[PDB]
Amino acid sequence: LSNDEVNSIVKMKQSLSSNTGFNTVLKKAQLQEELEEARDAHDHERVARIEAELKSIGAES
Amino acid sequence: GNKVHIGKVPIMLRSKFCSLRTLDEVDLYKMKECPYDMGGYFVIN
Amino acid sequence: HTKSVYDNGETLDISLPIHPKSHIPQGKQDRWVVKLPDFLDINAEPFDPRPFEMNVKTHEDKNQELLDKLIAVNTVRWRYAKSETGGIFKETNSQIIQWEDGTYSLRVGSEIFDMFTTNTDDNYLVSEHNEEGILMTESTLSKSVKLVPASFQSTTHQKLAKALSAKQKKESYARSVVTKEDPEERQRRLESQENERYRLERRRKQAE
Amino acid sequence: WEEPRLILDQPAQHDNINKRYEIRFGKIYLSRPTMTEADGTTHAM
Repeated sequence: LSNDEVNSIVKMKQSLSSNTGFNTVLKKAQLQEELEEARDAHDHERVARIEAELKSIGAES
Repeated sequence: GNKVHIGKVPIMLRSKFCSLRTLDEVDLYKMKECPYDMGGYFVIN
Repeated sequence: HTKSVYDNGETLDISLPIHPKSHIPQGKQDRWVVKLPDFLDINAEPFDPRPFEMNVKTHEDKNQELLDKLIAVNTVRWRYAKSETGGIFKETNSQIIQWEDGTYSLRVGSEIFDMFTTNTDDNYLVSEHNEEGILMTESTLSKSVKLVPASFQSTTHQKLAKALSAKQKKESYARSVVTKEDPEERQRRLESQENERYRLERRRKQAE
Repeated sequence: WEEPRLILDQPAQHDNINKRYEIRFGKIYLSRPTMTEADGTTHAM
């Protein structure tokens, strides 16, 4: 397989990916980074949506 | 004239711009990071 | 004996226009120079309630808004007061209070600011006559006076402390952003285009 | 911002045309640490 084919297969399985702890942690980190970016831009509307999404994704055990 | 890239600054671990400042206790284990690690150092090469 | 340098005797017949004074000092031509603090302001204009209410400004910055509110409420003002007999009188909101110890205090409303006086010699007040380019003296500035808040519990001091304490708390200049692609991609693609047009230009010049 | 201006000027006579070319430095934008692989994909590190 080529590198591009590997990336395509990984994206396909990510679309198929229901949940994975490593991927959930990565998604939460990316969401936190996006939230701080929105905070620095004084966007009070996006930050509410990002906070709601973070609350929904979180609550681990 | 817009955001031109001038370089990359190394990030001190557990500082405000580190990825481990968030992530709580549970996710710190999934990332293979010791919760007893205190940060305060850089990772070069 | 340092002999006088000027002996020509040349004289100017300049006549200066002088206006009558609304008041005249008694017993001594003495005045006190007072430095104006940041929390105290002077509004020489007569107080106009409607423009003042219509021109109140609201800002997101809490520190600036609080400072503006404090300086506005502490500003020395005056207005025309209609007397009960139908006449008009000048009415002010500021007074000077002398205590039993002899110290002086500037009062605006319920706020009291103490005065600290330091004697100054060879300090005078003059009136400028720009059209004739000469300076006419007015009186002597014997004492320099500083205005100080009376106590910690004074509302002006507490507001100043709050404003200055929260002013230095806000400090964040760098703004975060999310990188979606390689930061070096622009440089390499533009270098490729520049090399391409270099080759084309070299070919054109060799063909020109 | 210690040195916020780079200035070049040129009194072109080649018609006196004094052209000044000046570039100013603006805000600083920082990001979370990121890894850019050889293939081209970039991801959080």
